[PDB]
Amino acid sequence: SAKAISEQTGKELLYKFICTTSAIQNRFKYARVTPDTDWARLLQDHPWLLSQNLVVKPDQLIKRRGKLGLVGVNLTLDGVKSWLKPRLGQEATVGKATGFLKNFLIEPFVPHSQAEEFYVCIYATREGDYVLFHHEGGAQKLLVGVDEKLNPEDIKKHLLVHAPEDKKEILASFISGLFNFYEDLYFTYLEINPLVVTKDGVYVLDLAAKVDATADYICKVKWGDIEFPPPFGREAYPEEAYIADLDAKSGASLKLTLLNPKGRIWTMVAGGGASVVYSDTICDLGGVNELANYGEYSGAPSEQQTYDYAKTILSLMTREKHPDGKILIIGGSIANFTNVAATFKGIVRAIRDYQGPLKEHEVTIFVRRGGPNYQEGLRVMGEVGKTTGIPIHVFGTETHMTAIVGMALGHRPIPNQPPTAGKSTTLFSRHTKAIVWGMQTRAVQGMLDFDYVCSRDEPSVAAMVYPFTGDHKQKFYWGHKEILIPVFKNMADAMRKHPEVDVLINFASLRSAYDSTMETMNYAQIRTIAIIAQGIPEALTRKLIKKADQKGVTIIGPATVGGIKPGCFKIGNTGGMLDNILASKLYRPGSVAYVSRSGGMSNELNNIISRTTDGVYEGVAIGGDRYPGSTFMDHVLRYQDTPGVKMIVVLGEIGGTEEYKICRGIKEGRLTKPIVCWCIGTCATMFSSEVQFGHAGACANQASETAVAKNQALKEAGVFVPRSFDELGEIIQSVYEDLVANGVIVPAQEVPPPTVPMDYSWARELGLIRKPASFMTSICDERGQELIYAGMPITEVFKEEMGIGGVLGLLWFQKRLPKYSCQFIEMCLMVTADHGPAVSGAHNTIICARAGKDLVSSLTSGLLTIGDRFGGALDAAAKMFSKAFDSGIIPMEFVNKMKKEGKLIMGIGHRVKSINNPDMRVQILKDYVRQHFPATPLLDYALEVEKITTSKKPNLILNVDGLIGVAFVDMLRNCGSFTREEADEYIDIGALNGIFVLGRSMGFIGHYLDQKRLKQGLYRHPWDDISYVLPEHM
Amino acid sequence: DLVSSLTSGLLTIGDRFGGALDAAAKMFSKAFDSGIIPMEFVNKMKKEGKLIMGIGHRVKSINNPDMRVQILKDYVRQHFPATPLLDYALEVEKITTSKKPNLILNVDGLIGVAFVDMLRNCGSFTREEADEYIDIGALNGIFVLGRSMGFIGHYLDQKRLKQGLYRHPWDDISYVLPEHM
Amino acid sequence: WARELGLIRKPASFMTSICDERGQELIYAGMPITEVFKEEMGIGGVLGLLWFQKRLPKYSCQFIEMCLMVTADHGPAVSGAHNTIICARAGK
Ligand SMILES: CC(C)(COP(=O)(O)OP(=O)(O)OC[C@H]1O[C@@H](n2cnc3c(N)ncnc32)[C@H](O)[C@@H]1OP(=O)(O)O)[C@@H](O)C(=O)NCCC(=O)NCCS
Ligand SMILES: CC(C)(COP(=O)(O)OP(=O)(O)OC[C@H]1O[C@@H](n2cnc3c(N)ncnc32)[C@H](O)[C@@H]1OP(=O)(O)O)[C@@H](O)C(=O)NCCC(=O)NCCS
Ligand SMILES: Nc1ncnc2c1ncn2[C@@H]1O[C@H](COP(=O)(O)OP(=O)(O)O)[C@@H](O)[C@H]1O
Ligand SMILES: O=C(O)C[C@](O)(CC(=O)OP(=O)(O)O)C(=O)O
Repeated sequence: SAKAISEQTGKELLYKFICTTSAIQNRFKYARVTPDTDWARLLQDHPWLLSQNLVVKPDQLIKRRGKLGLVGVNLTLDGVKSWLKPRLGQEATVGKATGFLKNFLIEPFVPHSQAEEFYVCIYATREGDYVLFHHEGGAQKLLVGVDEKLNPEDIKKHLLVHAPEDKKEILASFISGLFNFYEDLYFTYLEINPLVVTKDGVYVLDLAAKVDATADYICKVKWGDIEFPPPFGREAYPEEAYIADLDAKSGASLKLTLLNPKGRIWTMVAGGGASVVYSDTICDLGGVNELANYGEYSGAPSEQQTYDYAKTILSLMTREKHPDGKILIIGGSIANFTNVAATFKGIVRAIRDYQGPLKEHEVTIFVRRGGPNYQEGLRVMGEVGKTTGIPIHVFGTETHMTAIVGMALGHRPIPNQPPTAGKSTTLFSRHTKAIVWGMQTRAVQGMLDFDYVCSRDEPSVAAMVYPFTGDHKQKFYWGHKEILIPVFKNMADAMRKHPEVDVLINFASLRSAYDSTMETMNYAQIRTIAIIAQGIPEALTRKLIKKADQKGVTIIGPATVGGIKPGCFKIGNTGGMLDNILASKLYRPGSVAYVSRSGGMSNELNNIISRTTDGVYEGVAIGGDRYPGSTFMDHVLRYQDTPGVKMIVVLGEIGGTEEYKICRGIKEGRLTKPIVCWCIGTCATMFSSEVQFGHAGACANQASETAVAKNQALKEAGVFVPRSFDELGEIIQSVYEDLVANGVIVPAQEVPPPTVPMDYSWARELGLIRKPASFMTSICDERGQELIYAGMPITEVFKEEMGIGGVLGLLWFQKRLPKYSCQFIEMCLMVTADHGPAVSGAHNTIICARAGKDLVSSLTSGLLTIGDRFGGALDAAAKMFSKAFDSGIIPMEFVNKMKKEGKLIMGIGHRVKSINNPDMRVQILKDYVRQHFPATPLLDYALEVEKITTSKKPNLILNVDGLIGVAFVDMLRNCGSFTREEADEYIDIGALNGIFVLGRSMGFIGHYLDQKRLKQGLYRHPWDDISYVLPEHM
Repeated sequence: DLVSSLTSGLLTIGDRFGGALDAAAKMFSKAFDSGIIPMEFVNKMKKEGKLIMGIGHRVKSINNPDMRVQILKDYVRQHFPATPLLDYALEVEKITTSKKPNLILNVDGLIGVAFVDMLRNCGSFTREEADEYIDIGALNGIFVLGRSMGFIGHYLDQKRLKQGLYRHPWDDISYVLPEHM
Repeated sequence: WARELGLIRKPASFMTSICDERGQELIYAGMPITEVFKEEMGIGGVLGLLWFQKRLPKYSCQFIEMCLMVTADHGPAVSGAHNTIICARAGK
């Protein structure tokens, strides 16, 4: 996408980055004025306003300013002060468009003559860069190749035949320095007129330029935050730059151009060729002034990117009211790989967020869309119409594409019945094998679904290349049979192990497709390369075209879906899912072979040919870039030289002289087959100002490149050209019935294709099958916008200031516990955190840590010691004291009961701390429980048991194991969150086992991390500490 | 029992499950210590054929942020005195969201770069001490101690629901045994 | 019922090659369990079937069993046998 930059930006880019041994003069000598500028800011930032004479230029991408009376030559600062008074902020007219003057550029005047003025122009073509020169400014042509350098020896012989001898060396130092500046910053156009080179040096008086805006990832540092001004007649809007910010942050395309904010016809059309066709049809029926915007989205945007694109569009049309009302066209052709379900779910979400002001403006919405998962995309688009009250009319594949334009403008009625309903000739064959570059498993499965339905013997995909993983095998389907396709880290491993592969389908991104395509041209087996990425710079694409011309390799792309040859081979995602393959009967060859620019119209051309003709022989989308790898003529000629092709359908866009070649291909007699062509983009001439479309190559540099003039040229050469795109269907039909009458087309016998089983997830989503869920969970939901802990979102978990004990109640009990119950749980985890290395579990962690094991294994080896004799006294004492308290007996009888059973009371008895020397962990937790808990009946029972057992020995006190056991039970049945059978269940299933384990896991990890820091070696137990009592010989 | 059931799932934690906290902390600190700009770090890891650990979410991309990331990033900016590794990782995140919107800092990569930022910028640790704790696996223990809470909750859930013994279905298993070898 | 008569396809998330049990006989890497015992391979014979999926020769099978007897135990003082004894003495 070549975007024009201002004179100020290009001159600033020249002064910072040119490498000329001749001294460039008047560097940084520019002043920008606005209708909201201060003259004190000019005189303080730039001190040269009074020192020299001055000239003034309107910097709003205006050419021929010196002939329209907008240039003041040789005026003083005081002279240019009153010069801007009737002009800065007033109207103007350059051709047809009209606009204001918010920008003028003030530069010092140069005393020059007509013999001092030169003219340099460097512009890019497909074959290289043309460098121009004219001696009388106010010509010569040199072609520098794609991978060739413009050396200073070459300017003198060719570009300097009429230059004076005393000025040759200073221009050849400048022109060679200008072309390296042209190449480094990725300029596509660079015109300087006039170029005044006096004896003092080189003066750049004017500079009109266009840079390749897709090369922003290469030249981000050197450009800075470059701004692209709109053409004259249209202003810039902040919501236009919001969509342009979303475009540059992904491989998907998101374009928006606001033609008229007061227009009643708003478009949200999917596809950069579909939106052109919708804009042609709206402008065809007299809606040019009411066409509010041109905008497209393609490249499979996400639900969030489509929501951000839709909610920008919805916010633009709800700012001013219209008496007749406003129309939102949500259109598009049948998609190939764009998920219509995720696309429309973003649009439905945006409409529900904006249902208020769309009732105010009487917005009527017409929807026509097909593609992958389009049934529930159109389903939820029909639901949002009735629950919000917005009149939304939904149509699909069966409806014609631009039918809804006539329904919206009031030209055709509403069909209320069908809603909810060295290049080679043979590139592909039935033995064609491909290597797919990247993880596109759905795209590869679409190819293998195509092959089995086309009754192929072998799958198209032989290998896949993904550089970010090791060599493995990916499981796919050969119909109902599971096969494995090998994945390779390196391309050289894939090409060596698969010598039969002749096609590469390159699914690399825009910043990685250049290096992948030049690497695969080092293998002579690959004859066809398909480049899917859109956004590759035009300078890098020309190097792909140049090396493919040397190696004799066909390139389909860039910015294509690929192509389809029914019965033999399809490229990637072309033709959509298998629902669209069988609907369009793309499993058997027909008679039409078509070529097209966009991949969105190729799936529409699949539908148009299928309903009017016996089928498609071979479809190719060449891509929407400025320089495609293979053009229209490279394929229309392969189609002529193919016996299976009977008629050809060509679909082009505005821009380029490629569709002219067909006329000079037909007039010479090379093409003898009936050709039905149509060039889209007839509304750009009928617009006010120049509009650059979603395609990079959809720019009309000349009046010859316009789609109206190209359609007139093909009409003169005997090509069947309809009046518009909606009349393409019966012109293709009327040619087809003409060749059946002549008998050169005979329709074949229809054979039913081999059907495949339906996908499980696709059958489960729309409810034909039921499959039992083998798992049931209640503690955490993660398949949503937010992580949910037992019905509570993760932001509300942190907002309400619950801690680790708060989320422990959510994960383990699924309850909102009170803040004392949460804080008691955390205090239980700190007192059970560690108890030294001498205990049995901490011993086992240290041995496993000293044996060189990881954190997980060392934790585990000691954590598995926890059980009955180590760490079970919390759960044992809780079960012991609750059983005595529930089966209500006095504490004196409980002590006597357990004595006669020969069992010690669990949770009673310390080794050293007895009485008047209490356990401090017990005294911390007992003080908390008495102050904060509302009622502690089991604690008061256990303290009376403790009073009895300290009458026997002073040591027999409540442990920290028995305190936690009787107070955790007291926390469960006396906090209000739990019933009695619920609190008894959690003790029964082992919640207090988990309290010790989660607490003691902290100290065991700390014991692991301690032994790694101390760097302790492998432990062997001493032999003198082991008593060997082995048998004699048994 | 609780101990065996915790353990059988806790031992899955390692490199592919639960290792992205420790992997991203080692990954971003190595780039920041051997001082290179975040643009060069993204280009360095692309040519080595390795994805950046702690970068990239499945569903939450941009203008729909991860809420666990937004809770912890707001805490770290307000309370930490200096976060040089977080600011490095956020500039790496600015570059990777220019490629796909999904390539944001995970909750694995946020915790990894902010735990390192907590160690060397709280005053308790020296630089060789803070680098040792990351080297011996302190962030492995942070995931393991955290995820042990939910695994015990997953154990206690299945005991309450009284779920029977699980056998995997035979139709979900692809038997590719040899012929007679 | 829909999977049996072939209207849907659902991808198998697991792949195995060492044992087939969904038949009339248990199969160890293509070899039935009766032929395992008929041909007098031992524990080292079924180790070659389960771990390598191969018919190993009788010296290779018998060498595997001899490796398991010499690595069977090396006293209680080693680090692993220490940890087993601690966990056994803790009532596990
Ligand atoms: C070509 C296409 C399919 C693949 O691109 P994508 O899905 O956007 O991106 P990828 O999966 O290649 O990854 C994008 C980048 O993210 C990087 N990335 C992914 N995960 C990462 C991680 N965890 N850490 C760091 N980087 C990561 C990848 O390395 C890749 O880097 P690179 O672009 O510098 O090589 C996509 O661009 C597309 O859909 N294009 C539109 C198709 C089209 O133009 N058709 C038009 C005619 S119909
Ligand atoms: C006789 C003697 C050696 C043993 O008594 P002791 O050590 O005090 O107590 P014991 O170890 O028997 O245990 C005391 C009680 O605590 C109980 N007990 C111990 N652990 C317990 C636990 N975890 N839970 C509940 N009860 C427990 C025991 O069951 C015992 O109960 P009982 O007395 O009702 O049977 C001791 O009394 C003593 O030293 N006497 C002095 C010797 C003497 O008199 N000599 C004088 C002349 S030189
Ligand atoms: N820096 C300058 N110094 C002196 N004269 C200038 C300067 N810039 C432009 N002019 C005058 O403006 C006239 C036309 O300006 P320009 O914008 O270069 O071409 P046009 O407006 O015809 O496209 C020329 O005749 C030239 O004399
Ligand atoms: O969304 C759509 O219908 C078109 C598209 O997304 C991409 C596309 O073709 O854009 P283009 O027409 O500019 O080449 C697809 O899925 O093929």
